[PDB]
Amino acid sequence: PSTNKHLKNNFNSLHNQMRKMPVSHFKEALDVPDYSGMRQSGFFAMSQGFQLNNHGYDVFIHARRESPQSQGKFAGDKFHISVLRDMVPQAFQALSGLLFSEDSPVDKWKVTDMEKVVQQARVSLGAQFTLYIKPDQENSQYSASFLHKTRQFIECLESRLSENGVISGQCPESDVHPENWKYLSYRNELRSGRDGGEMQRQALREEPFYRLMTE
Repeated sequence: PSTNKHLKNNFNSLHNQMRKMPVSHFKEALDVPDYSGMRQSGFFAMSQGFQLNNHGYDVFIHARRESPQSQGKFAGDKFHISVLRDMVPQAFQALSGLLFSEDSPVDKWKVTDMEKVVQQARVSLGAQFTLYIKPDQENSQYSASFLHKTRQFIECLESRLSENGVISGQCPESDVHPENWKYLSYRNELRSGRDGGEMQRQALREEPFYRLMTE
């Protein structure tokens, strides 16, 4: 009895429902900070419903909707966004409207503060954004409409980045992604074994959430 068990037993149903739904529209927000502003969130800041902070003891600027739209418990699903290091600020600004959108299915996310990490380290080369996904229903099961909304959202991020000519960064070796995702990648540590490497990625690819997001 769990989020994943539900996805497995309703695998085809969810996919069939999703593929029949109309394109989702996300009203992008304009009153959002630019990357420098984001880095200046300090102890506390707020932009269109999202609480922000960049504590000195961390290297990420966290964003969390005060009013969470998903009522389920986090089941490990998350996405990373990888862009060329020198383009993090450009990528942030390009995605800011969607990331702060009243329509975004993502209640919580964070972006790396490039000034706090070593240029040579992998944290600077990719996965500069992290989007946390959690089941929308109180019983912690994903609804077809939410899955569709989440996939449409992620694909919207992909198109915005490509349209802005943003160059892809280096995807983490721990994540997986299909050929058509140039910036997005998926990961779920809740079930990523202890083997890592190829074995870990193959396990992720069989995850029903990932397959519903890509097939």
